[PDB]
Amino acid sequence: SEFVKPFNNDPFVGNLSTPVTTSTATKLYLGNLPIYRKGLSPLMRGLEVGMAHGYFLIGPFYILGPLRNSPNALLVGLFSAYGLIIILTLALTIYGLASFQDNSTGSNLESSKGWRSFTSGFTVGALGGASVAYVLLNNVSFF
Amino acid sequence: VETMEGAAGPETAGKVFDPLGLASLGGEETLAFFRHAELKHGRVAMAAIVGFQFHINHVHFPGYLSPSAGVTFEQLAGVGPFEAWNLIPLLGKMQILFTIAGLEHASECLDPAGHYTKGGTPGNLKFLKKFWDTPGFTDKLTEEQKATKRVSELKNGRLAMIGMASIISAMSIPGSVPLLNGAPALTGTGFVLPFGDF
Amino acid sequence: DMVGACKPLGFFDPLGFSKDASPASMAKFREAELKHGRVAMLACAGMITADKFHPLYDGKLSSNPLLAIAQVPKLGLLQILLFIGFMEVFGILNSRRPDYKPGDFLGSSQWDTTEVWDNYQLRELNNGRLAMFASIGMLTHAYITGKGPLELLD
Amino acid sequence: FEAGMAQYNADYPWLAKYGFGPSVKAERWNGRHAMFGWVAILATGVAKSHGLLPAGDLMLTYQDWGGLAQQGFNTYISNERAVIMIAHVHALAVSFAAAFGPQVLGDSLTLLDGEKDEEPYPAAEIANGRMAMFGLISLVCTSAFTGMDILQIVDIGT
Amino acid sequence: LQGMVGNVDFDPLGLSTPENIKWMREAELKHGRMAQLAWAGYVAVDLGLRFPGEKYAGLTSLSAHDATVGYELFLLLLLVGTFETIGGKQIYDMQMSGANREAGDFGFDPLMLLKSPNAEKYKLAELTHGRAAMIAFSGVVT
Amino acid sequence: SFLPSILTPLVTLVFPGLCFALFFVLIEQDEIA
Ligand code: CLA
Ligand code: CLA
Ligand code: CLA
Ligand code: CLA
Ligand SMILES: CC(=O)O[C@H]1CC(C)(C)C(=C=C/C(C)=C/C=C/C(C)=C/C=C/C=C(C)/C=C/C=C(\C)C(=O)C[C@@]23O[C@]2(C)C[C@@H](O)CC3(C)C)[C@](C)(O)C1
Ligand SMILES: CC(=O)O[C@H]1CC(C)(C)C(=C=C/C(C)=C/C=C/C(C)=C/C=C/C=C(C)/C=C/C=C(\C)C(=O)C[C@@]23O[C@]2(C)C[C@@H](O)CC3(C)C)[C@](C)(O)C1
Ligand SMILES: CC1=C(C#C/C(C)=C/C=C/C(C)=C/C=C/C=C(C)/C=C/C=C(C)/C=C/[C@@]23O[C@]2(C)C[C@@H](O)CC3(C)C)C(C)(C)C[C@H](O)C1
Ligand SMILES: CC1=C(/C=C/C(C)=C/C=C/C(C)=C/C=C/C=C(C)/C=C/C=C(C)/C=C/C2=C(C)CCCC2(C)C)C(C)(C)CCC1
Repeated sequence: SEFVKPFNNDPFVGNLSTPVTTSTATKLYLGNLPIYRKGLSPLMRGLEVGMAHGYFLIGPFYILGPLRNSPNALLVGLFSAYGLIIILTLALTIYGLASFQDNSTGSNLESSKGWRSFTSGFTVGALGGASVAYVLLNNVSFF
Repeated sequence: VETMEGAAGPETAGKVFDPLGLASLGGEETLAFFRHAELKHGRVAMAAIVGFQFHINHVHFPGYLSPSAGVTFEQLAGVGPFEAWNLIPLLGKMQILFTIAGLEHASECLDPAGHYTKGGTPGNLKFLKKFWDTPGFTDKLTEEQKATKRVSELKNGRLAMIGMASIISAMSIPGSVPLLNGAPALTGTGFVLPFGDF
Repeated sequence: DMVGACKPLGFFDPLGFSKDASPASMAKFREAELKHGRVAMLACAGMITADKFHPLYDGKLSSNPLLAIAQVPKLGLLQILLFIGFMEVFGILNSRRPDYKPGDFLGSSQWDTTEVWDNYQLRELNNGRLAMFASIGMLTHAYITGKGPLELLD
Repeated sequence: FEAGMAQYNADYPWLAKYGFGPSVKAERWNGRHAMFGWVAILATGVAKSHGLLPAGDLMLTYQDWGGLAQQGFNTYISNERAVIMIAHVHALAVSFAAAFGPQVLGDSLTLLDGEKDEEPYPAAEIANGRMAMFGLISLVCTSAFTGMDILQIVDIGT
Repeated sequence: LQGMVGNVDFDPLGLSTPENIKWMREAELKHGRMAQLAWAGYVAVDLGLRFPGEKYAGLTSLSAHDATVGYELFLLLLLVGTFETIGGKQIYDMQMSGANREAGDFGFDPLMLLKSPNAEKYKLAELTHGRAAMIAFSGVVT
Repeated sequence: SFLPSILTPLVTLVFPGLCFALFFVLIEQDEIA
C-alpha cells in the first residue's frame, strides 16, 4: 500500500507526494493561509501577514530585552518591534525593486504594483499589530 | 399579513390588526421573522406559565439539584419564582443556557428547505426529528386538523405572553394587575439577570 | 461500504440507521464516530498520565479530572478552545471539499491503498470505541469517588 | 538651473525616477515639513514658557533606560529631551506609516512611483516652503556664528 | 457627487472629490451612528437607566469612563476593534484596491428591512438622525 | 557633547544600511533592454 508517489504523476520532478506535502490537511491550511488564499487582494494579504507578525514581534523584546527589569520594558519592546518592522518593510521594498524591475500588470504579487501594495499592507498591519499587542500587555490584568 | 394564519380572528373583527403598520417595515422576510418571533415567544410563555404554576404550587423534583454546592429543589421552591433562578448554581445555569443555545442554532441552521424567512415555514422545528411530538401524538391527525391546532397555538401563545407579562410586572410595578396584586406567591424580583450577576 | 465491521459483533447495526439514511448522513455518522473515538482516546491518555505525572502548574493541580479542569486558569481554557476550534474549522473545510472521506484529513483516496489500510483503519476505530466507553467510565468514577483512574486502582 | 538639473539627472540617473533629488515633489515635502517645524519650535517655545515640558536639571538613569540613558558619560540627558524625543518618535512612526503604507489619502512621497513626473515650478505652498527653509537655514547660520542659541533667538526676535 | 442620500450643495471649504467621496460618506455614516449611540447612552445614563451593580450605582456619565476603563470599556474596545477590523478590511480593499460597494453598507441587513417599499427613506433617516445626534452630543459632552 | 549620540547611530546603522540596500538594488539592476 504505497503512500509516497510521484508529484503530480511525474516521476522525474524533484519532489514526492508524501502525506506531509500533499495531504488534505496540508492543502487546506496552506491554501487558506493569506499568502495563498483565493480572492484576497495583495493589500489584504500584506495586511493579514503584517498584523500576524507584528502582534508577536513585540514579545521577545519585551520579555528578554535589556530593559526587561525596568518600568519602560513594554515601551522599549514596542520601539524595538517598530524598528524591526521598519527594517522588514525596507527589505520588502528593495526586494520588490530588485525582482520586479519591469512590470505593468498589477494585482499580482509577482508584479511591481502588487508587491508594493503587499508591502504597504504589511507595514500598516505590523504597526497596528504591535500597537494592539502593547495595549493588551498594558491591560494584561483583564485576562 | 393576510396570508398568515392569525390574520382572521373573531375578536379582532377579522382584521389583520396592525395599527402601527409594522408589517411594512420590510418584505415578506421581516414578516416571517416577526411571526417566528411571535411563535417562539408564545411557546416560551406557555412553558413559563406551566413552570410558574408548578413553582408557586409545591411541585418539585425530589433530591439534590447540586450535591457539590448543597443547592436543593426545596431551597429553590421557597424563595419565590424568580430568585430561584439566582439560587441555581452558575455552571448549571450555563448548561441550561448552552443547551438552549445549541437548540436555537440548530433551529436557525438545519432546516432542509431553508431559513424561515427564505423558504421555511415560520415556527417549523420538526426538521430536528422528534424534537417536537417526541411521543408522536400528532401523527394520527391530518393537515386540516393541524391548521386549527396551529391557530389555537397562536391564540394561546398570545394569551400566555399576556399572562407572563402580568406576573413579571406585578412583581416589578406594585399591583401592576388588579387581581394579581395579593402576591400570596408572587414575591421577589420580577426580571432576573442571566448568569445571576452578568 | 465502510471499515467498521469487526469479528466479535460483525456489522453491528440493530436499529437501522445505515439504511434509509443519505450518503451524507452516513458520512456524518462516521465523521462523528471517528471524532468521538479520537477525543476519547486523548481523554483516556490524559487522565491516565495526569493521575500520577502532572508536572505542569507547579504540580499543584489536583489529580481529579473533574476538578483539575476547574483549577486550570481561564487563559489556558481559552487557548485550548481556540486550538480545538481551529482544528474544527479545518474539519468543516474538509467536509466542504468535493472528495471528502469521512475523517480522513490525510487524503488517502489519492494513494494505492490495500487491505492493510482498511485493517489499520479498523484498528483505529476499535481503539476509539474502547476509549469511548473507557473515558465516560473514568469521568463517572471521578464524579462518584472523587479519585482519578489510577488513584481508584490504588 | 534646469541645466544643473539635467547635469544631476544625468549623473545620478536612478535616484532621479523616484523623485529623490532636486525635484518639485521633494521641494514640496520638505517645505511642508519646514512649515510644520516652524510650528513645532514655536510650540516647544510656548510649552517651555508654560513649563509644559517636564524639565529642569532632572536627568535619566541607567536603571530606567539603560545604555541609551548614557549615565556615567559626559552627556547629561534630561527628561525634557526624553519626552520630546518620544514625541518625535511618534511623529516618525506616523510618517513612516503614511509613506511606506497605503497612499490612503493625500499625496505620495516617491513621485507616486508609477513612472509619474515632477511638475516643474493654491500651489503657493512651494513658495511658503522656500520661505520656511530659508528661515531655517538662517536660524542655523545665526546659531552657529553668533552663538546665541535657538529658542533665545526666536524669543528676542519675536 | 450630485446624487447621494440626503444630498444638497452643502460644501463650504470643499474637500470632497470623486476619489474620496465614498470614504467621506463612510466616515459620515460611521460618525453619525456612533453619535446616535453616544447620545442615547449619555441621556440614559443621566436619566437613571443603570446596570445592576454597586460599581455602576455610584457612577455618572462623566465619571463612568475612568471607573470602567479597567474591565468594561476594555471589553467594549476589544469587540469594537474586531468589528472595525472587518470593516477596515472592506474599506481598505475598496479605496486602496478593487471593489464594487456602496458607502456604509457592511451587510448588516439580516432582517431584510431594506426590501421595504421605503428603503431610501431608511437611508435618509439614518443620515439625518446621525447628524442631529452628532450635534446634540457636541452640545452635551461639551 | 551630544554629537556622539546624534552621529554614531546615524553613520553606523542608518547610513550603512542604506548603502547596503542601494548596493544590493544596483547589483540586481538588469541590462537596459
Ligand atoms: C578617517 C578618519 C576618522 C575616523 C576613523 C573617525 C572615527 C570616529 N568618529 Mg569621526 N571625524 C573625523 C574623522 C574620523 N572619525 C573628522 C575629520 C571629523 C570632522 C571634524 C570627525 C568628526 C566627528 C565627530 C563630531 C564625532 C566623530 C565620532 C567618531 C566615532 C564614531 C563614528 C561616527 O559616526 O563618526 C563619524 C562622524 C563624522 C563627522 C565623520 C566625517 C567624515 C570622515 C572624515 C570620513 C572618513 C572617511 C575615510 C577617510 C575613508 C573611508 C574608506 C572606506 C573604504 C571605509 C569614531 C571613533 C563621534 C564620537 O566621538 O563618538 C564617540 C562624534 O561624535 N567624528
Ligand atoms: C543564538 C543565541 C542567542 C540567544 C538565544 C540570545 C538571546 C538573547 N540575546 Mg543575544 N546575542 C547572541 C546570541 C544569542 N542571544 C550573540 C551571538 C551575541 C553577540 C553579538 C549577542 C549579543 C547580545 C546583546 C548585546 C544583547 C543580547 C540580548 C539578548 C536577549 C534579547 C535579544 C532580543 O531582543 O531578541 C529578539 C528576538 C526576536 C525578535 C526573535 C527571536 C526568534 C523567535 C522567538 C523564533 C521563533 C521560531 C518559531 C518557533 C518558528 C516556527 C513557528 C511556526 C510553527 C508557526 C536574549 C536573552 C539582549 C539582552 O538584554 O540580553 C539579556 C542584549 O542586550 N544578545
Ligand atoms: C456515538 C458514537 C458512535 C457513532 C456516531 C457511531 C456510528 C457508527 N457505528 Mg458505531 N459504535 C460505537 C459508537 C458510535 N458508532 C461504539 C462505542 C461501539 C462499540 C460497542 C460501536 C460499535 C460499532 C460496530 C461494531 C459497528 C459500528 C458501526 C457504526 C456505523 C453504523 C451504525 C449507526 O449508524 O450508528 C448510529 C449511531 C448513533 C446515531 C449514535 C447514538 C445512538 C443512540 C441514539 C444513543 C447511544 C446508545 C446508548 C444509549 C449508549 C450510551 C449508554 C451508556 C453506554 C453510557 C456508524 C458509522 C458499523 C459500521 O461501521 O459498519 C460499516 C459497525 O460494524 N459501531
Ligand atoms: C496560524 C495562522 C493564522 C494567523 C496567525 C491568523 C491571524 C489573523 N487572522 Mg486568520 N485565518 C487563518 C489563519 C491564520 N490567521 C486561516 C487558515 C483562515 C481560514 C479560515 C483565516 C481566515 C481569516 C479571515 C477571513 C480573517 C482573518 C483575520 C485574521 C486576523 C484577526 C484580526 C482581528 O480582527 O482580531 C480581533 C481584533 C483585535 C484583537 C483588536 C482588539 C482591539 C484593541 C485592544 C484596541 C486597539 C486600540 C488602538 C489604540 C488603535 C486605535 C484606533 C483608532 C481609535 C484611531 C489575524 C491577523 C481577519 C483580518 O482582519 O485579517 C485581515 C479576517 O478577516 N483570518
Ligand atoms: C444539533 C443540536 O442542537 O444538538 C444538540 C446540542 C445541545 C443543545 C447542546 C443538546 C444538548 C445537551 C447536551 C449534550 C448536554 C450535555 C451536558 C453535559 C455534558 C454536562 C456536564 C456537566 C458536568 C458538571 C456540571 C460536573 C460537575 C462536577 C462537579 C461538581 C465536581 O467537581 C465533582 C466533585 O465535587 C465532587 C462531587 C466531590 C469532590 O470530592 C471532587 C469534585 C470537586 C471533583 C441537544 C438538545 O441534545 C441538541
Ligand atoms: C382581572 C384579571 O383577570 O386580572 C388578571 C388575572 C389573570 C386572569 C390571572 C391574568 C392572567 C394570566 C393568563 C391569562 C394566563 C394564560 C396562560 C396560558 C393561556 C397558558 C397556556 C399554556 C399552554 C400550554 C403549556 C400548552 C401545551 C400544550 C402541549 C405541549 C400539548 O398539549 C401537546 C399536544 O399533543 C397534545 C398533548 C394533544 C394534541 O391533541 C395537541 C398537542 C399536539 C398540542 C391576567 C391577564 O393578568 C389578568
Ligand atoms: C551657489 C550655487 C547654486 C546655489 C544655490 C543656493 C542659493 C542654494 C540654497 C539652498 C538652501 C537655502 C537650502 C535649504 C534647505 C533646507 C532644508 C531642506 C531644511 C529642512 C528642514 C526641515 C524639514 C526641518 C524640520 C524640523 O526640524 C524642524 C524645523 C523642527 C523639529 O521639531 C523637527 C522637524 C523635522 C519638524 C546652484 C544654483 C545650485 C548652482 C551652483 O551649485 C552654485
Ligand atoms: C497553526 C498551528 C500552530 C501555530 C499557531 C500560530 C502560528 C499562531 C499565531 C498567532 C498570532 C501571531 C496571532 C496574531 C494575532 C493578531 C492580531 C489579533 C492583530 C490585530 C491587529 C489590529 C486590530 C490592528 C489594527 C490597526 C491596523 C490594522 C492599522 C492601523 C492601526 C490599528 C491599531 C488601528 C501551533 C504551533 C500552535 C500548532 C497547531 C497548529
